[PDB]
Amino acid sequence: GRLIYTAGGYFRQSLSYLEAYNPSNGSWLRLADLQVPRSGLAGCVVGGLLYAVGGRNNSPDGNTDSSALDCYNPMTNQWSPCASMSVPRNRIGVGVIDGHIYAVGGSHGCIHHSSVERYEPERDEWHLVAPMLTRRIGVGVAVLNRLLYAVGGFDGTNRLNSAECYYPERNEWRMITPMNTIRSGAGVCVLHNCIYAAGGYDGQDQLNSVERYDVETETWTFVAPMRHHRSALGITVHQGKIYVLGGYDGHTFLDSVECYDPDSDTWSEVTRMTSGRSGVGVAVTMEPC
Ligand SMILES: O=C(O)c1cnn(-c2ccccc2)c1C1CC1
Repeated sequence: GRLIYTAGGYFRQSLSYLEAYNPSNGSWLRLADLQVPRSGLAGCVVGGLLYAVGGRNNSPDGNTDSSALDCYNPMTNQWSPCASMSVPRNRIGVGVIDGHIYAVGGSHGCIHHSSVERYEPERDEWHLVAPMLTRRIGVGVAVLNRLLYAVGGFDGTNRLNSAECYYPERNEWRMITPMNTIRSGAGVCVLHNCIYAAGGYDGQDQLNSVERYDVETETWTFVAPMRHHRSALGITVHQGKIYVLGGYDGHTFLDSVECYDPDSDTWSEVTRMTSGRSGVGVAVTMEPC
């Protein structure tokens, strides 16, 4: 697409912001608020529509985990409700395969989900699939070669360096090589043939380290670290580069947006969000009207 969309997030309370960043010219646009404030959600794009999935409304009025799926049409600049998931999923991960959205893990109160469900836009309907082998909240999710990966997170008792892979034609989950680092609330994405895991929380510290999984060799290798330690960051890929957005560094809710160039193995700061925040959902699609 053309723009990096950031939805929701958290600073003092859950937020309703939708804003879109244009890497070509450095500009930010403020777009139509989410109907319901939510942090800990995930964003993804199917057929040019942007989707916001799950999360939680942390508010003075109270705290409500979200089963919601909402859809934003850049042409109209309007949000519409879509079918809700079977269960609320705060701190969810999502991935898209063959036009279908997979919702993975997340929490509902003290329940840490291993369950997974799949949305079909053509029918506006969700169906459960096989659960992960591990309960995971704050899980990173990415798709590569039409396989779905769940990376890290928190199972209820321990933060995790473990990861696993879902094979749709077999409806089966299998463990892959674990990361070299425990990461909960990291940013996970795909670039070229590798699954990237940036930042997160290892139980004691927010991380600036980044590592990547080569599906051919099944090994994790560290690359250059981010300039800022971050957990609960947003992440996405745009024209061959990874962008990380916001997060919490142990002291400040970050407005920093960093960009990773894999040919030079360097990060640089490319812009700042209009306000520091963590727990955003991020995806890339066309510019609005
Ligand atoms: O502390 C954890 O283990 C954990 C689990 N999920 N998330 C999270 C993930 C996304 C958004 C907000 C929070 C966290 C904290 C960010 C570290």
